[PDB]
Amino acid sequence: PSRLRKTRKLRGHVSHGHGRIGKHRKHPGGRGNAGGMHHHRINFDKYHPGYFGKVGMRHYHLKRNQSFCPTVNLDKLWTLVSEQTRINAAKNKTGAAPIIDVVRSGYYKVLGKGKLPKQPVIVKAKFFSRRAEEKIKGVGGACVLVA
Amino acid sequence: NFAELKIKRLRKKFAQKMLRKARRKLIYEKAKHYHKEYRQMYRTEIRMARMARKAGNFYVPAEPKLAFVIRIRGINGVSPKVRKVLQLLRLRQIFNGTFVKLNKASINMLRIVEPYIAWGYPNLKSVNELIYKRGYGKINKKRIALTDNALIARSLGKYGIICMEDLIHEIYTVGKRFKEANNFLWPFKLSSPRGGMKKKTTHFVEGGDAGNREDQINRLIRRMN
Amino acid sequence: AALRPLVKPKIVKKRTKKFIRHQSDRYVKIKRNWRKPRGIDNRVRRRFKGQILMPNIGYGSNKKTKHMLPSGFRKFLVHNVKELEVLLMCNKSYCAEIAHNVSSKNRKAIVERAAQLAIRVTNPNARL
Amino acid sequence: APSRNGMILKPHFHKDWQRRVATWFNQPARKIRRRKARQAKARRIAPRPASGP
Amino acid sequence: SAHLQWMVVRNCSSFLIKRNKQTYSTEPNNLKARNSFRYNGLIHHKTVGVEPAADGKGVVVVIKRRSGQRKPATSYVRTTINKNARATLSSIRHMIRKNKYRPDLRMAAIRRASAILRSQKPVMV
Amino acid sequence: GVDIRHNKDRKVRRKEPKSQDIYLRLLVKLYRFLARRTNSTFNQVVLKRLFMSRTNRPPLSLSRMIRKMKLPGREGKTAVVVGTITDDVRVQEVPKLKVCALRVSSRARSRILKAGGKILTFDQLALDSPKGCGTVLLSGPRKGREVYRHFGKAPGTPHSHTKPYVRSKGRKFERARGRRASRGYKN
RNA sequence: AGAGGGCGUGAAACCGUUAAGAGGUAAACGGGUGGGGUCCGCGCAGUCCGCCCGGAGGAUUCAACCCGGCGGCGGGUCCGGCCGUGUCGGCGGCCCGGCGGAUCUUUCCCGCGCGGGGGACCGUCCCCCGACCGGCGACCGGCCGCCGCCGGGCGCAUUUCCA
RNA sequence: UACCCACCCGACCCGUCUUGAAACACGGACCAAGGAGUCUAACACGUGCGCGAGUCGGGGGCUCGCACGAAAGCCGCCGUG
RNA sequence: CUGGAGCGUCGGGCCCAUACCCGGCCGUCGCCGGCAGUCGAGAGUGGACGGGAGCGGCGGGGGCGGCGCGCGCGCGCGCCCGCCCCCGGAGCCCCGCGGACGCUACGCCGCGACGAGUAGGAGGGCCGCUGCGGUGAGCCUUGAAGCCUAGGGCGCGGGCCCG
Ligand SMILES: [Mg+2]
Ligand SMILES: [Mg+2]
Ligand SMILES: [Mg+2]
Ligand SMILES: [Mg+2]
Ligand SMILES: [Mg+2]
Ligand SMILES: [Mg+2]
Ligand SMILES: [Mg+2]
Ligand SMILES: [Mg+2]
Ligand SMILES: [Mg+2]
Ligand SMILES: [Mg+2]
Ligand SMILES: [Mg+2]
Ligand SMILES: [Mg+2]
Ligand SMILES: [Mg+2]
Ligand SMILES: [Mg+2]
Repeated sequence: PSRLRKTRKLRGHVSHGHGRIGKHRKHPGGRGNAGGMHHHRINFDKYHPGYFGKVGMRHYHLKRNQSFCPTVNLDKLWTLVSEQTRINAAKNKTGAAPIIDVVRSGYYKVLGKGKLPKQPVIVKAKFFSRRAEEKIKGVGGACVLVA
Repeated sequence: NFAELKIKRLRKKFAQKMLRKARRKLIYEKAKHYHKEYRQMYRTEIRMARMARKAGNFYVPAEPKLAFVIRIRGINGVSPKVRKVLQLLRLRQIFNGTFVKLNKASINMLRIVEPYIAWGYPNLKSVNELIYKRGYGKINKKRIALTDNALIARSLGKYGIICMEDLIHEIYTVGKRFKEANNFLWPFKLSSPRGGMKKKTTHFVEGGDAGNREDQINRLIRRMN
Repeated sequence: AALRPLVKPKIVKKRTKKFIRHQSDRYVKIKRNWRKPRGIDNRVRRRFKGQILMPNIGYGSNKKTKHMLPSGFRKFLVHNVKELEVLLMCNKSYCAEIAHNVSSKNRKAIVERAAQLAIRVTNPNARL
Repeated sequence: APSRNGMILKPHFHKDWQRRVATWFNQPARKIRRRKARQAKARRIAPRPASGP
Repeated sequence: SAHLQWMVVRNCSSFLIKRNKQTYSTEPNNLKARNSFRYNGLIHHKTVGVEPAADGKGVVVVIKRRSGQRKPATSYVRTTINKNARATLSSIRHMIRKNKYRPDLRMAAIRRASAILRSQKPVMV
Repeated sequence: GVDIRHNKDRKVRRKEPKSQDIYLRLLVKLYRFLARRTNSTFNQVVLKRLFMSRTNRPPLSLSRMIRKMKLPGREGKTAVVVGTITDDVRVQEVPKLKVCALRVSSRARSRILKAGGKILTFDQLALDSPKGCGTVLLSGPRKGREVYRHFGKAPGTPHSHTKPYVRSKGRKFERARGRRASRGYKN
């Protein structure tokens, strides 16, 4: 609101928080992101390094749907499925191992972060990591692919 | 209950009229070296010059250890290396003064601020008048007046310093705890020299008011208490 | 012989006079009302000598005797009857002022209520 | 004239946003204009799935 | 609780009134119109009020019940006192104290009652 | 004529909470009560946090409160937090705890209580242990906020590697005059 | 009509005259007083009030006490009951307690392996009663202790009113 | 305290650009009225509040002739992002 | 202005700033401040409770002294034995049984300390203008806004209040 502004406290205050030596003139520097090479250089070079120039390779027309691929970490599969499906098993005595469609919860790829609880699993996913492989194997249980 | 208490608290009460007597007595008999040394130090310097003169022969009394320094000029148009020393001597304000322990380091700090101060080796009655009349202490970092000596004891009782007179050895004799005696002691703010200076600008030596005035600072202190 | 105070101290005022604005005298377009002068050159503001004095803080008034009428009772702007019974306890330290725009009939109503319960009113004898 | 850490910003207001601004104080009256269609169409085609085929 | 209501009702209150450097509270039964914790009527759960009797003479002493509040009608009980100044106060004194019922108001209740009484007698010469 | 700088004599600590939330202001009131009185430093520190801002009393995760109470000696104490407890979806063997917090996210609430723990509030704590006897102060990581990566020297200065703020990262979006040594130089 | 046909109000610059006072260094300004006015407080003593007390006058009913009633407060025996916190028991609501869960059975039922429905399971939320404990402002009943009001008693070394 | 007057001391005309203005720099006869840091988008930090590995907000829907209403409420929406 | 009111070198004595001292008052910062109902002033514990006993004691330094002593333990009373008793009353400078008048718990109180300012910031504005939701048994034909006032005042002042 208007009421809670400095401009209220700057009346009778001649130059208006803006200096009477060098006034508030219109557009001293330039207009917007202007003088990046020349003379505003010191910002752009010290504060946004790697702005000026090309790099890399075009992929031109590009569509993200083509390369949609979310990630999950082992870390939290023992979320995706209702926690009761874990409490059931860890127990049960038959080596059930519940199935986890990392598909069905919304992730085109599973990755090996974190601990995994000592508990056999069947993870059906798309693009598994290596480490995700190893951890699941080394716990017990398996890595099934989906198309 | 009542009259097992009544007594129990009256005891504490009296166990005090022991104590605040005992200490009161202690102070009074401390004050009694503080005569005897305080005289014996005089005579035993005369004693000896009297001894020397009898031979074809010759004193040089102990160099002074104590020299309270008055700042005498103000605080604008002041060099750096000065202004730092003058706020290591706690002479921030114009024309206050502190009891400084002479010492190769300290003496040579005063060379460098000479043109603004006026020091000399002060005398008992000078120390007295100052500690008594214009001696407030720094207690919880506060210029607080020394009116009862449960205020001195309260800061300095851990150095065997318990009273206004126990301060006053530690301020001639330098003693072990000059440091902490002269740093509850908060710099003494002295009024304008009644009857006026000679010349704020120059060395005493050339008729002025500055730097060393041996002994002769005691004229100066009468005029400024 | 009206409604004496609880306590009548010595009211002291460090300056008794108003704080006119610089050049409020020459120009009629300037109200006496203080406006603090922010001239680069202006002599007042650089606290120069024998010029108009600037309203500063430490040249303001004793906590006890602040805000306090010559008799002793600081005002209340009493505004109808019901607002008067507020002072019924705090009667003896501070008084009623009856608002400008109360009508002569209730201007009376309030007054004789005040006197009933011993609250001073500074304009008791006003509209009539 | 930038000063000490921001983003670059290419805000695109160099053209003339001003003239062609659509504000939306239709929004709620439109909501209702719509309501009355959903409504009317159903009462017109009485027994027929309101939603559509 | 009391302490909570307060913080809602500290500022923002219809019987609150601040002009002219005071603040004040016109609620029924506070004693001495103060804005306060102690001397406020409603907030709290035990309250003494003192106010003039409807007849012209006497003093009513309003005592909050605390049997069951959030029951405004009956929550909250009165009594007339038409006696002779001294006994009138001794009654209020004995009603508040030796009934351990908010022995804070104690005096204020007396000072009110005393002030009420003087408002009702041969007014002026 | 005194010759001090007056530059930063005024200290700048918060000495009331800036909020208007009556309950904070009340349990704050409760320890202006305690912190004046009792010798315990604890309630000075808790006071000194009720006080502080949202941004600067970051939330504790449950998992981090596990490995701060697992440690040897800390069994039987109360965990105490001037802020919020939250879940860790990536933790499971919740031990039975005793906690205090201003808030606890509703899912952490059910997890703690299911384990036969207790949760207290900044008043019940004051009755349990007014001196802070048998307690553990914990805070969340104050160098947590994604903000804190933007802080430091600068990006573009030598091997001081600090997020720059960029409208949208990608291939073309700051990789050039100053990052590939082929394309000008690099830092 | 001090609303008069460009009329509600009716400012300042500005000008109109009446009254007072001033006036050779242009006026105007800051600090400090002094004189005078217009007004404003008063006093035809402003002796300011409020306790308590003593004395001397004058006047009503009491106060202290009980007894009848009414209404509070506080206490507890948690006495008796109702209330809710933590615990235990009932597996008792569980189907007459629901909803959540990709839990499980298509041994079930309906409709077309799927959908709907039913049945099993866990997590949750209700009844019974029993036991412990916070026994909690959540009461309500009795017993108590105290206060207040009302009505009775008490006629005057009391207890008020007045000067 | 304010009006006039009297005296004693003080005393240059404001605003502004300005290393430096009483300026033999410029604006400024006087008075009334009008009059200059606004809105939006985007960032950023600081802070306030909600919920919290979520959280939202629309745009849509379902609920009004609105008096209040072009509000409020609600939606496996609630997540298609 | 002239053995000077000239110039050298020197005394006393005096004069004066917003400078220093003491005091007065108004700002701000700090005090790990006190003050949300409690003992206690270089504080150097307090209390059960037992067994045993009593004029014991704790028979330690010209220390000048600090931690132990000369207002009591035990005692006066009840009569060698009991006690050493209850604040709804010790009569209270300590009171821990309950707490300011004071406690708008962003209130108020004591200490000290400090408060030259352009640009700028920041804070504080019962400083000011106009609009709406609340709220003020607000005010008003018994006279509102504005306007006018050598009509009393208040704030440091924005302004505010009164004739
Ligand atoms: Mg400025
Ligand atoms: Mg300018
Ligand atoms: Mg320039
Ligand atoms: Mg100089
Ligand atoms: Mg459709
Ligand atoms: Mg007219
Ligand atoms: Mg009309
Ligand atoms: Mg006209
Ligand atoms: Mg005229
Ligand atoms: Mg004339
Ligand atoms: Mg220029
Ligand atoms: Mg010139
Ligand atoms: Mg020009
Ligand atoms: Mg300043």
